[PDB]
Amino acid sequence: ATSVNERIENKRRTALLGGGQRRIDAQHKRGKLTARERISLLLDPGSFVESDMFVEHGDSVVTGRGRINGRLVYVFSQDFTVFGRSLSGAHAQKICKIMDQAITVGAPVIGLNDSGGARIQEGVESLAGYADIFLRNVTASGVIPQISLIMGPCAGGAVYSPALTDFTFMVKDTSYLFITGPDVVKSVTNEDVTQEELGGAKTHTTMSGVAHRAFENDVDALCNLRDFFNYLPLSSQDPAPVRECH
Amino acid sequence: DPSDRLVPELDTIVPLESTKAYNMVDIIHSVVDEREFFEIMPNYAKNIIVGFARMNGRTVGIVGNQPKVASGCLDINSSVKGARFVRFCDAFNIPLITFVDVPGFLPGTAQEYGGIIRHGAKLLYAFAEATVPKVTVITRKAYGGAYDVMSSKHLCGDTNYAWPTAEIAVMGAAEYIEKFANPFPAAVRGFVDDIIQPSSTRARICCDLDVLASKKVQRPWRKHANIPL
Amino acid sequence: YDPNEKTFDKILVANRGEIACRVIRTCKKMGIKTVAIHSDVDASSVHVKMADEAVCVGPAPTSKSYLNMDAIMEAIKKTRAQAVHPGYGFLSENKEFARCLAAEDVVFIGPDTHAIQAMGDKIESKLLAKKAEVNTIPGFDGVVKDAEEAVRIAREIGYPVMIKASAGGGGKGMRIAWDDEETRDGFRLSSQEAASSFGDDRLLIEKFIDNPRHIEIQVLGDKHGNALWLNERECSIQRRNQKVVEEAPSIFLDAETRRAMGEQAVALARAVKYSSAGTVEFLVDSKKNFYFLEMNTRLQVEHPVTECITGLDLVQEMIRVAKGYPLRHKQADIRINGWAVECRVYAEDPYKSFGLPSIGRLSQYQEPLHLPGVRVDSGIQPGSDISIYYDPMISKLITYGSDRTEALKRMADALDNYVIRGVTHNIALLREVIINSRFVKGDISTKFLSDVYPDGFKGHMLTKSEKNQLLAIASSLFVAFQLRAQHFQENSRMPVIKPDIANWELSVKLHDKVHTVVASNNGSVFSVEVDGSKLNVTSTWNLASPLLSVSVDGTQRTVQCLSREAGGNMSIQFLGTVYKVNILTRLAAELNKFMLEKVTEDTSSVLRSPMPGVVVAVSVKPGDAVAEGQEICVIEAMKMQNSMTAGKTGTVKSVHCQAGDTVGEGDLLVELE
Ligand SMILES: Nc1ncnc2c1ncn2[C@@H]1O[C@H](COP(=O)(O)OP(=O)(O)OP(=O)(O)O)[C@@H](O)[C@H]1O
Ligand SMILES: *C(=O)CCCC[C@@H]1SC[C@@H]2NC(=O)N[C@@H]21
Ligand SMILES: [Mg+2]
Repeated sequence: ATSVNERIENKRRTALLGGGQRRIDAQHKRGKLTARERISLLLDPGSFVESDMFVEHGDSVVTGRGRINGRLVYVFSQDFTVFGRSLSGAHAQKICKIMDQAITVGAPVIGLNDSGGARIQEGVESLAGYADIFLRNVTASGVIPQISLIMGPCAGGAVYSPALTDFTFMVKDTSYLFITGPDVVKSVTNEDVTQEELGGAKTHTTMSGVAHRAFENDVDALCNLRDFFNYLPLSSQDPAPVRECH
Repeated sequence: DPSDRLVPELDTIVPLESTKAYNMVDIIHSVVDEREFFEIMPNYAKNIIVGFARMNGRTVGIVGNQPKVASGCLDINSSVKGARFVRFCDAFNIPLITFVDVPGFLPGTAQEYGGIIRHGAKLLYAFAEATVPKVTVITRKAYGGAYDVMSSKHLCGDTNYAWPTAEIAVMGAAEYIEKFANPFPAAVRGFVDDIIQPSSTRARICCDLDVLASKKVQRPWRKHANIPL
Repeated sequence: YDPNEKTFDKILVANRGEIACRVIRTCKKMGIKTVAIHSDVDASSVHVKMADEAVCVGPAPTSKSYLNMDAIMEAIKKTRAQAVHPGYGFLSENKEFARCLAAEDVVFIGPDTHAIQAMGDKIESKLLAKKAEVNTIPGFDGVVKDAEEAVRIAREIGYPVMIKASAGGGGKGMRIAWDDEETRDGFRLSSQEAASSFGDDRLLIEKFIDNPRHIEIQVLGDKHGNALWLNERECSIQRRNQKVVEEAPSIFLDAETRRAMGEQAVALARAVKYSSAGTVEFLVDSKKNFYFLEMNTRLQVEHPVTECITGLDLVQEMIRVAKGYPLRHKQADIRINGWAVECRVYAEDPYKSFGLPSIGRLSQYQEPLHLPGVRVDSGIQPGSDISIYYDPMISKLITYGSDRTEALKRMADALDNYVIRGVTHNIALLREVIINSRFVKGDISTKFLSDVYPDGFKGHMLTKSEKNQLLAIASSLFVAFQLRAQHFQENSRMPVIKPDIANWELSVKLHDKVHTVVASNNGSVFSVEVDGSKLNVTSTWNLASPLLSVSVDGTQRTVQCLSREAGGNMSIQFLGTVYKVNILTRLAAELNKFMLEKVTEDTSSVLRSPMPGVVVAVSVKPGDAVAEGQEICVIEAMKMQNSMTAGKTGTVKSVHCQAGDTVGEGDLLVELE
């Protein structure tokens, strides 16, 4: 008489649908989707295969593999909105393992960065995890394509991971990219600036030269991401893709 | 110049107060052979120091933070200046020695508009790509992603040492400060190989440069990588 | 150093520097626990490290750390120190400190408060000496209130007049005067400066003595009435009325005069009821007529030399006397053994006013402890910094021998083997003094530095043979560096073809002249042709050691290569003096003849702020002449403070960036010339 069968189902329903409807609704009223909704929109229907569903109960990240128009891709999506307190070692370990698998098989990596909910507020292994992620980004540079889509506010050393990737895309009015927050800028430089002015999509697509393109919302961004992914080869060992022409 | 020469003058070179600065060139001169240092770009981006020296007669490249200028903070110019030097040293089998006292990146809207993200990622990539032997010594401070870029946590640094006045804080500043006012949290997680007295620094480095001279690593094949330029 | 004789268990040294180290050493030899007081900046000093336990007492300034009597008393109470040793200076002459120590429970290692008060004031000391039937400097007894009294009393005493300020000391508040108008103006300005600094305002008129010889007598007395005189010491080489070179046995004096001076000093000590170690100073004229001048109621800085010739540890005797034990030596036991000479190595620039205090941090420090017959007293270690709070005295170097010549030779050898890198020292001046012909002969006076260098210190005026030796050594060093530059390890892919050059033809520019040098290498021996003169230089040619020993024509010379540049510039410390030589090849010099001289006025006459920040305080005051490299003000930004130096070499006309001024980057900071 063991309740493991019902415990597994309860854990599955907690991971897939969250603890409650509260913060998923809160994300919806902000005009943004969830990590699993974004993954479902990006990948072919019924092709997502998740990995590490059970690591310290959560993880604020969903990693796995799927197909776009029949071609293999590895994806991770950040879900920091009231789903994780700190970007713990489990987060970076999952990202590192999915990137290692992609390098092993020779498939591209797509990362949806939405580290907005809780930024860090505490962490010493966090910098270690980003150091590991930076090392694996540098190792994969020129071997497999790497795409970053920023769908929320990203701050601190995290912003360096998308910079090392080949292409960077942003979402208008809901995504930010900045090393240091506006409040510290006021405290040190003594100037007034907002998040949109400091690191908004328009700033990084018109002035800084950091991002490559900006899109209206999540659905448009993901559709355009599929369209753009259709162009690229799966690896540097493959020739340029050839489609049928009319 | 004996490779086991002691450098006691470095025992008190770092002031106790973090508000007070010091000269990293003094440390570099004390450590290297015959106190001879060929500095590259001495009058440009003075918050970082790069140059050529010799340890035990072998040519080494030196990268270090300069707390005198801009409190040692990294910015666009220092990032690119260090990055290209590191890339050149790696391309010609020249070992790298790093001295880390960086408190973070320079804030402000000018840095953000100038593309501080790309230029910082340049230094991240330059340190993470090098396959030459690389020895890192933390003197006082290593904060934020600046900790990761300056050869910390396994993307750069074959051997890592911390002086007794060194300390790593992700967000620097009663019970919490005492825990993180020392490199012990780094040592217990294996961030640094050891906590060494400054006087032994040179000797330690020399020994490491003897062991790591035959270092070989393997990476996946590629035509070339994509520099974050 | 017998440990069976029971003494104090805990002694607290209320001083710093080298004297604290010496006291700690002599207490360790006696098996006594030591307590060292220190400030925050001295927490890593040498005496703190060699002490059994240490106590932080206050901040960097001496008025709040080494003079905060309440803090020292609290440290004594919390450490239960039985005895206290003041060394010299600081609180060693403070009546309140001794009174409080004797009041609570503490025994004081030094003279009683009665003797200190009696000899504290110059007028009282002079009148007591006159009552003590000892020869005194002739003058008017009493305090002069107006310059007319000074001139009337100067009518009969003599034309040479000295204005002296009562009490205090340190070579300040004392001046000379010849004319009557000089008498008034000197008296008035001396009164003004005494009011400003001293505060006593008590002035006295003295008959100046020309060519005076400053001779000190070291007296030692217990509490049982015994008194002994430990020979004498000669301290004549002085600048700013402060001694630099001291000599234990007086070559000028003979046995009879020395005995008479010792007896007079013992009589004075008995009259003042002295019960510790002290010194009585005298001025001796040409005709051997000694006159009393001051008595130091503490341990002298130059005490080691009389220790060397007598074999007695003065601090040990002072501790034993403070315990209560009688003196273990008789007047017949005192004897002169050999000869001793001491120099004060200061952190000062000897080229400016025979010494100007300098600041910095010592990158390299190596004492010549392995040489024969040399003793070093220093609280200095590599990494120590010379701040502005304390005396800029690096070390005391003492050499002893069988006679004066051996001691002087050993002292020159020790000075040539002393490595100090990081600050500017006065080793050149000391080595020039000890090898001077007049100093060797012995005809010296307090105006030795005044008349030997009327225009100031210029360096070692090197002769023709010395110049040839220096040029040969520099050329050999240059060729050795060039040859070492060609010693690579085997490549096995592109073998190195070592050039087979036999003769190096060099142009050496020294001072303002240019010499042609032809150098040839035969193993470890260099044959050098300087303007037709042939020399042979041999050495191990270790280019990394700070000291290099070479042999030029059999003469052994120790040189130091301070700096070296790829352009040919080279700084060589030779015979104690630093020379700058530019060495090029013949082709390089011929092509350099075409180079155009560039005027070095530089740019940015107005200094530009390197970073925007507010100024907490300004270290210097406007109107002070400074040069580039001297800190002016401290500017704080990003929670870090930088004490940047002046942008352009010039006198500080006005500090624009005062306190609270948030000056921006690249803006005017201080009005400079
Ligand atoms: N009457 C004098 N005639 C000639 N020279 C004198 C006379 N009085 C003082 N001097 C000179 O001043 C020097 C120092 O004198 P003195 O010991 O009185 O000064 P001080 O500053 O009180 O000394 P200290 O620091 O040892 O207590 C002497 O060595 C001597 O060169
Ligand atoms: C001052 O007001 C506190 C904020 C400054 C923090 C220092 S300075 C800039 C560097 N960036 C960062 O995150 N820490 C460092
Ligand atoms: Mg005196």
